[PDB]
Amino acid sequence: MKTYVPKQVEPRWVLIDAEGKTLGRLATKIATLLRGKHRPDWTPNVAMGDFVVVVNADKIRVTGKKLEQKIYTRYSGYPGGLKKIPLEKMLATHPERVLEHAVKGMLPKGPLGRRLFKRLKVYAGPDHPHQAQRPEKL
Amino acid sequence: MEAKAIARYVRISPRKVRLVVDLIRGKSLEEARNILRYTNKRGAYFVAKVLESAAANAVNNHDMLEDRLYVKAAYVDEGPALKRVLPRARGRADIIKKRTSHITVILGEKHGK
Amino acid sequence: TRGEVAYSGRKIWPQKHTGRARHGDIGAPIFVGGGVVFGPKPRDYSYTLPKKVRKKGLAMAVADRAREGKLLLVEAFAGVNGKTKEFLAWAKEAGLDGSESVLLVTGNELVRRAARNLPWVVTLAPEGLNVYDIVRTERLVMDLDAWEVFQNRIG
Amino acid sequence: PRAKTGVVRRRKHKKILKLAKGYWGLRSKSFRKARETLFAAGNYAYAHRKRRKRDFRRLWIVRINAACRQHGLNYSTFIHGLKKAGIEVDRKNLADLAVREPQVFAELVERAKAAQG
Amino acid sequence: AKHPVPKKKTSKARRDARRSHHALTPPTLVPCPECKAMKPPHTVCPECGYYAGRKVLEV
Amino acid sequence: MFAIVKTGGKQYRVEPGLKLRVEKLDAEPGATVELPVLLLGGEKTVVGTPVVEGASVVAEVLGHGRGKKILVSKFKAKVQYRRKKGHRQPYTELLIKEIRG
RNA sequence: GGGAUGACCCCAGGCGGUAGGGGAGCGUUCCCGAUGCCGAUGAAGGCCGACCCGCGAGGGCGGCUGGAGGUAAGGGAAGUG
RNA sequence: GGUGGAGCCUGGGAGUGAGGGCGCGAGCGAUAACGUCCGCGUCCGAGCGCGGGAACAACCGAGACCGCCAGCUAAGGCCCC
RNA sequence: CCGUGAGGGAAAGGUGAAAAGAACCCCGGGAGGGGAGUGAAAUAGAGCCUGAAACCGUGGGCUUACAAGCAGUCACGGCCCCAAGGGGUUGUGGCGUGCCUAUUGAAGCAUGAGCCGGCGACUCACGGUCGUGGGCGAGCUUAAGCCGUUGAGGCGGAGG
Ligand SMILES: [Mg+2]
Ligand SMILES: [Mg+2]
Ligand SMILES: [Mg+2]
Ligand SMILES: [Mg+2]
Ligand SMILES: [Mg+2]
Ligand SMILES: [Mg+2]
Ligand SMILES: [Mg+2]
Ligand SMILES: [Mg+2]
Ligand SMILES: [Mg+2]
Ligand SMILES: [Mg+2]
Ligand SMILES: [Mg+2]
Ligand SMILES: [Mg+2]
Ligand SMILES: [Mg+2]
Ligand SMILES: [Mg+2]
Ligand SMILES: [Mg+2]
Ligand SMILES: [Mg+2]
Ligand SMILES: [Mg+2]
Ligand SMILES: [Mg+2]
Ligand SMILES: [Mg+2]
Ligand SMILES: [Mg+2]
Ligand SMILES: [Mg+2]
Ligand SMILES: [Mg+2]
Ligand SMILES: [Mg+2]
Ligand SMILES: [Mg+2]
Ligand SMILES: [Mg+2]
Ligand SMILES: [Mg+2]
Ligand SMILES: [Mg+2]
Ligand SMILES: [Mg+2]
Ligand SMILES: [Mg+2]
Ligand SMILES: [Mg+2]
Ligand SMILES: [Mg+2]
Ligand SMILES: [Mg+2]
Ligand SMILES: [Mg+2]
Ligand SMILES: [Mg+2]
Ligand SMILES: [Mg+2]
Ligand SMILES: [Mg+2]
Ligand SMILES: [Mg+2]
Ligand SMILES: [Mg+2]
Ligand SMILES: [Mg+2]
Ligand SMILES: [Mg+2]
Ligand SMILES: [Mg+2]
Ligand SMILES: [Mg+2]
Ligand SMILES: [Mg+2]
Ligand SMILES: [Mg+2]
Ligand SMILES: [Mg+2]
Ligand SMILES: [Mg+2]
Ligand SMILES: [Mg+2]
Ligand SMILES: [Mg+2]
Ligand SMILES: [Mg+2]
Ligand SMILES: [Mg+2]
Ligand SMILES: [Mg+2]
Ligand SMILES: [Mg+2]
Ligand SMILES: [Mg+2]
Ligand SMILES: [Mg+2]
Ligand SMILES: [Mg+2]
Ligand SMILES: [Mg+2]
Ligand SMILES: [Mg+2]
Ligand SMILES: [Mg+2]
Ligand SMILES: [Mg+2]
Ligand SMILES: [Mg+2]
Ligand SMILES: [Mg+2]
Ligand SMILES: [Mg+2]
Repeated sequence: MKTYVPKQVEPRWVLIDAEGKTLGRLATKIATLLRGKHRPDWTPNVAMGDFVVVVNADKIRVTGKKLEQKIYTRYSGYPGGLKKIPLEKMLATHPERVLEHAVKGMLPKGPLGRRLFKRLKVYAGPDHPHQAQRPEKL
Repeated sequence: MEAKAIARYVRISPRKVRLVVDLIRGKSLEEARNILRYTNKRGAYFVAKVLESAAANAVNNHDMLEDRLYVKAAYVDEGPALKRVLPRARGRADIIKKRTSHITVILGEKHGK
Repeated sequence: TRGEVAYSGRKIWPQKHTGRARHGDIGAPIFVGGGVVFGPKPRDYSYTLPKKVRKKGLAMAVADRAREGKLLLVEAFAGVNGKTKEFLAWAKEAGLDGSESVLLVTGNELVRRAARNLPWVVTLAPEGLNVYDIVRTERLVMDLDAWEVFQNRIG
Repeated sequence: PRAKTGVVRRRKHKKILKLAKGYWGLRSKSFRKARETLFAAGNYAYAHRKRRKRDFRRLWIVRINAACRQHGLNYSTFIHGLKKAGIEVDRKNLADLAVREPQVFAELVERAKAAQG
Repeated sequence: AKHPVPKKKTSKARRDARRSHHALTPPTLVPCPECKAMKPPHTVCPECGYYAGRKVLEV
Repeated sequence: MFAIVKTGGKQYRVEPGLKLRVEKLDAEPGATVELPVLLLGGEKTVVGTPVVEGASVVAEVLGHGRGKKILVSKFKAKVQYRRKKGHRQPYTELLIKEIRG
């Protein structure tokens, strides 16, 4: 038995300009960045690593045809409604959320997963009214 | 020094006395006795008797100066349950339990000014 | 048992629309007043051990004593009258000082009386020799008219 | 001879309780509900002691795969490079070099990509 | 005996959590502007009552 | 100095002075030197070599106060009508102080 | 198999388990051992213990509580878990 | 050839005689059933204890004495979970 | 106590050596206390020795009000106790379908179990069949009974 652990290191406030990247293919870079799966200090129960700020949303291009194909059903309201949202509507009103819903499936499910999702600060970019602090990892 | 008080077998169910003695646990005496003087419960009679008896056993026994004292700890416990019968329909005859209580209000001084 | 106890034999619950368990009489052994299931019944424990095993046992019981050196064959007890004064004065000159217990096998009841009553003598009749009373004491002292009956008793 | 149970059953049930101080409710105040979670607790002690040895593999592999990406290759090339160097070093319990004293790992990546590059 | 019955024993946790709001409220007491006993408010309690109040035994 | 040693089947990172439980050896007494297998050098100016086959030409020195301690174990399995409580493994350790590289 | 017996010492295998079969044991009550040995300089019992020994069953030791009985090694009979 | 918890015999103790899935060969059924009845297996039964199969007795991998913060692997995977 | 009745039919022991079983105060209507006193001991104070557990409280430590769970376990981390190493907590992660019975199969939405404490179920008599420790061994062997004891056993060959 030995002792390995990290300590509370000052965070990494990475920016991700996302003008070009397809979501998902981007978002599994983002989730692997959000957990500390890239620094070798990684204990899996501390939520270390990056506070990723992905900006420059919609014109997140998506793959071949997902114009009214990719359905964001998620909200069961509660009596008769599984209410469906295609990606055109998702990028139209509060675009801002196709990345949030892309990383909220690639993060884990426990309270550390929920804490880790609060690190990801999606905006519709540029000028994320948030920052002066950007190791813009691309 | 903390004057004990215990009034045993006082014949009132102990949850109903816990509800009034929680109200006086930790309070000063001139405050708490007149909390109990208008607390609308049955507990606030037996606890009033045992609070007055505790203040008297602080004065006349342990010389503990009636003004400068509060209720250090205060707790009731279940005593020997008087198990009566309450007859029901169809001869069922359930066992009603007159529970009894053991009331304690130990009283200690706050600090000499 | 279940049957011998002084309870009744009435089915104490009518078994069907009561809701509780199905039970026979209170004398059933699972009830707390009930009988016992398999408790002991008064039996004779004694059994015929073979007579050759008894005789070989009483041979080897004194063979152990003679193999150690804790056997003695006196005849003239100087202690007449059964006085324990006389017996202890006899034992002082005999060599049974009292720290080691002795089986005393005499056909003289007026020294069986003397040695009946000590913390270290098991008094014994000359006919009542037996391996348990041999072994439970550390010495053995017997008369010539007890050794003769023992020698003719065993082969 | 009637042999009462008496002292024996209390000495067994306090043993189960002393072994089970800590669980929730009647789960650890109940001397027949604490066998039911000392059986399953000892069973999890078994399966998780055998799972700790692979949990720590699947931790050290992550620390190596995150520290070798810092040196510009992936772990699957790294261990192939190590086993073609011919080693019994770094031996994922010794994914400590990759965390602290990092220049030893910064030379091990060189001896990896050299031996398979 | 019948139709609505507890499926399980409520443990110490849910019982002693349902007995949270049954903590009794302490009564309100104000100090009686004639002499300093703690009447409840709006109450002609046994000192004097209000000013010129209805008396127990006093002048 | 820095050192890494395989002994008893596992591999430990060792300093100038530290060692704990080491999976009990075949070296009985207290004052007992021992020559294990160094692995990768130690990052000074003189050393720093990761070594093929573990064939580090120098060993370590491992004095030891050997003795098993009993460990709070109760290593019990259970399937069902089955209760095999009875395996507790105190698992004989060995207590090394190491000297040099 | 090694054994200059002390059969401890190693060697090749094996070692999931229900019904079951078989072998070791630990405990409780009682008895022999006991007219003995412990015990108010505290018995059985109770509460603890992070100690000790035992794979475990359990056994010791220590601390209080208890205020008077307990019973060794080896054995025996069970109203034995 | 085969030293294996192989065999053969005698004696003691059994349990079991409600099985099931899958594969293959068929019957009955409808070239239906997680159907039913067999034969050869296998596996669960008692191995779901473990890995994969998202979960899942019998599908795929594999027979769990115990430990280790060591290693190589099978089915399966290698973007994240 | 139930039953009209025949009948059924309970529970319920232990103060201490001695009642010396608490004079006298103080609170309270009293009960009950607190002093004082007794006594070695009064958490031995009266349906009173020990007085466990379930249960119910009070005080303290840790912990929880964005969390998800057969309630654990492993791993780290945080914090008060001991300062080597520990136990107590549990924040996060990983992993986890209760026990018994009956089952082809149970977490099972099959059965039983509110919890705790006690009582509770392979014995025994006489025969038989195999084994084993013994004795004797082509011999073996007592039964009832008789005689004697102190928790002495011999004699008894009818018979098997
Ligand atoms: Mg930060
Ligand atoms: Mg900033
Ligand atoms: Mg009614
Ligand atoms: Mg009868
Ligand atoms: Mg009768
Ligand atoms: Mg009848
Ligand atoms: Mg019912
Ligand atoms: Mg009775
Ligand atoms: Mg009886
Ligand atoms: Mg009774
Ligand atoms: Mg005598
Ligand atoms: Mg019993
Ligand atoms: Mg492994
Ligand atoms: Mg209705
Ligand atoms: Mg409750
Ligand atoms: Mg409350
Ligand atoms: Mg030790
Ligand atoms: Mg086995
Ligand atoms: Mg005994
Ligand atoms: Mg003595
Ligand atoms: Mg006893
Ligand atoms: Mg004791
Ligand atoms: Mg002790
Ligand atoms: Mg003994
Ligand atoms: Mg019994
Ligand atoms: Mg029994
Ligand atoms: Mg049949
Ligand atoms: Mg059949
Ligand atoms: Mg079959
Ligand atoms: Mg079928
Ligand atoms: Mg088949
Ligand atoms: Mg077919
Ligand atoms: Mg079919
Ligand atoms: Mg069928
Ligand atoms: Mg099979
Ligand atoms: Mg199998
Ligand atoms: Mg499985
Ligand atoms: Mg699986
Ligand atoms: Mg195996
Ligand atoms: Mg490897
Ligand atoms: Mg590999
Ligand atoms: Mg492969
Ligand atoms: Mg009548
Ligand atoms: Mg007396
Ligand atoms: Mg009085
Ligand atoms: Mg009492
Ligand atoms: Mg008492
Ligand atoms: Mg509390
Ligand atoms: Mg949320
Ligand atoms: Mg919170
Ligand atoms: Mg979960
Ligand atoms: Mg957890
Ligand atoms: Mg799982
Ligand atoms: Mg299960
Ligand atoms: Mg079956
Ligand atoms: Mg069925
Ligand atoms: Mg159920
Ligand atoms: Mg259910
Ligand atoms: Mg049912
Ligand atoms: Mg049924
Ligand atoms: Mg013979
Ligand atoms: Mg005669």
